[PDB]
Amino acid sequence: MGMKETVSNIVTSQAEKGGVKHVYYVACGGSYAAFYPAKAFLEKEAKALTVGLYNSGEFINNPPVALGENAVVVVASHKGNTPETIKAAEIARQHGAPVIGLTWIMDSPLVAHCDYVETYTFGDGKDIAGEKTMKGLLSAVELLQQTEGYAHYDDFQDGVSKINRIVWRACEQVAERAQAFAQEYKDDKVIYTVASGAGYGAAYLQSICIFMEMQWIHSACIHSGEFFHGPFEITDANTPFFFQFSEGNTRAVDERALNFLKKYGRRIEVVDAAALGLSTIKTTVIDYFNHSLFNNVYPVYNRALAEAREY
Amino acid sequence: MGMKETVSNIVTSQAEKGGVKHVYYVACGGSYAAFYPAKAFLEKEAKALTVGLYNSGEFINNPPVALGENAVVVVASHKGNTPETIKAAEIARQHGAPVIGLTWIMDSPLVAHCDYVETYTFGDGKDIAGEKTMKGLLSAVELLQQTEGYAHYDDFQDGVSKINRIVWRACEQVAERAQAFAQEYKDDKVIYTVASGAGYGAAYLQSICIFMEMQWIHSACIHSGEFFHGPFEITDANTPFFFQFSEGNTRAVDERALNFLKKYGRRIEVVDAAALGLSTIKTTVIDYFNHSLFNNVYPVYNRALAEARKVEY
Repeated sequence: MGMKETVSNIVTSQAEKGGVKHVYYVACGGSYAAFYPAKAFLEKEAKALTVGLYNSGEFINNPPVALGENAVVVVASHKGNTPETIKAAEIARQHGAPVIGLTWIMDSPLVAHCDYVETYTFGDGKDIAGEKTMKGLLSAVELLQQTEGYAHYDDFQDGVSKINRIVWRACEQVAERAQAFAQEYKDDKVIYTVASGAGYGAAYLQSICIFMEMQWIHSACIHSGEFFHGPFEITDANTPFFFQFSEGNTRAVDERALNFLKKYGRRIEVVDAAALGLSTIKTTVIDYFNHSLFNNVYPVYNRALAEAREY
Repeated sequence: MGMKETVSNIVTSQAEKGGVKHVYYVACGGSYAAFYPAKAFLEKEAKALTVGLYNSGEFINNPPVALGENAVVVVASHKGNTPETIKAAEIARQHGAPVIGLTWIMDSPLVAHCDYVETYTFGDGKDIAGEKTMKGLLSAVELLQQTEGYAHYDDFQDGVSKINRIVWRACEQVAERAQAFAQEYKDDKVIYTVASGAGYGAAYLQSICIFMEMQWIHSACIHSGEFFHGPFEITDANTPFFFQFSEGNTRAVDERALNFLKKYGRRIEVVDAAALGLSTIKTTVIDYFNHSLFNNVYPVYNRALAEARKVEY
């Protein structure tokens, strides 16, 4: 089970040193946003663990004073060659913090600077239960479970047992809509994304994908809660919105934003976790599966778009 | 004095419950971004306080399990009427968490929902030492000092004593460059901002200001570090960059991004904390004063852009 033995080993080694009190997720690029679910998890669920999510550049230049024997550092680099991330592992080990590295390349330079190395599923026919985002999440779940206890551990593991099926079925479900979407937006140059909660990172990554396709302007990834507290992104540019409608504790925040956008007759492509079958996961843990769903369904849309025209 | 006393009272009141262990900053709009320095401060400096920064809507819909008698919740709403932020204070109090509210309007509805209230300076000619961003930072400084102790307390108070004169001087120093910036970019409907570190929220707010002026597309506020690990924002749009060059521990991260934008001849307006005299504040605390510098200098550039051509504080 992802991360369970690794975490066991760390909890054992650090007991003598006062135990694990601080968790740091450190990466760049796609690997940074892929750790947002783990951050959201520990913020919501923990009482005696701190969590920090850091860009590798910022961590190595300005490391927290809590970095030391009561910290664990989880670094991610897909190819295992990102220099700032490697330096982050080194600095952590120099401070006495056990390092877990997440990489797809098991003989990469990063591996020499980690205490533990974990890999994940990637590419063709990837099993979502073992993907990089889910291993990040499982590090947080196991760290909580093995230090303070986690009341919804079994429900979480239930979710892991269901998510691959949910995702691949959703990919088929949206295939046709994706073709239509592609025809409607093929001549747009800018598209905003919108999201909230533990899946927000997947909306950020989708903003990058849109920019990689259109190559015009990197536009905002808008937090659903922020529309009523700033200037509305409604101008004569007529920018459309790719709207991530979550399941779980922030669904109501999303629903309020969506209703607003509809009242102004905006062009909106909605991807809705409730319509794509996520709701079989228990409501105690479903927030944490939004990222894995959307991050794995958007490619169907992105591929259709492309045809119509650091992980 | 006020924030110090407010925090003393909370430490007295919560001692019997095990004391304060968790700090939450909760707000919307500009008040969310102005709390970024306080979040950065506790992440850098604390060993036994958690800190969480939340949008008010997210907080009231998904409050943390640690919200309880060992938590302090700091809320901010300039006009004291933001409904989600009011509900956040209310939810905090129901869980037994002391609430400190920051508002300019001392009889706003927020006030009735807080345990303690701190006001601040605001408007033309204000004393920067007492502005809302600074009161948010002092809440974190005092919470740390009065729980675990803070090794750079005196350096921090020294920086508070300097920040007003630095900003006033800087506002004058940039007057000329602001005029030429306005002329160079009056027809550019999209401009990226770039930043890192504890001042990042001031760059985000500057992104909002640019969009408010140009009203075309709300563009990315790019992190100086992430800049090298994504697709570079360099297209046939030829979008310029408004670059926040921080003082302190992330300056090297900014310098790397700047050197790269230069060595590709992009259009860049550089606003440099070190050129604007921030560095009389000690290296131990200077990170935390970037926001107050940039957030109070940018209006000069914005007023010039405006003359050459809603929002929650």
